[PDB]
Amino acid sequence: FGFKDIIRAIRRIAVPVVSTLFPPAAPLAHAIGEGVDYLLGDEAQA
Repeated sequence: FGFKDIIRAIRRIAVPVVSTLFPPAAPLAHAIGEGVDYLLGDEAQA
């Protein structure tokens, strides 16, 4: 172990950097966080 362990730490410390530096790792979550609502109904629950 060692390198893969440091890489894991980097993968956990760069989580925010990756989401902000990688253009694909951000808007896609949007389609899953809001796209589902858009298809389910943006009227929330009432």
